[PDB]
Amino acid sequence: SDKLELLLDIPLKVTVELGRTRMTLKRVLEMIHGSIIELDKLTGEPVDILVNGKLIARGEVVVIDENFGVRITEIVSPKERLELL
Repeated sequence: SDKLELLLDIPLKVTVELGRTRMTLKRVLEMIHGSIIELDKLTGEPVDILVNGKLIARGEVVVIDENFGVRITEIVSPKERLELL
């Protein structure tokens, strides 16, 4: 297709994230330079790789020289990949 081109083809937005947490809005307002917030992911376990807010993989952090990288260690198959968009 001439329009499916446009798509199988757009920059998607991949986010790799450390942890999450909830937080009373009060608490969020009190935070200063230097507060230590504690996430809920354990040191040992792999980090989340979500595309368009929807989680599709998990991996370990690497460093490609200058930048953080990620080596994928578990992925969902190319179906729910699509199904999660």
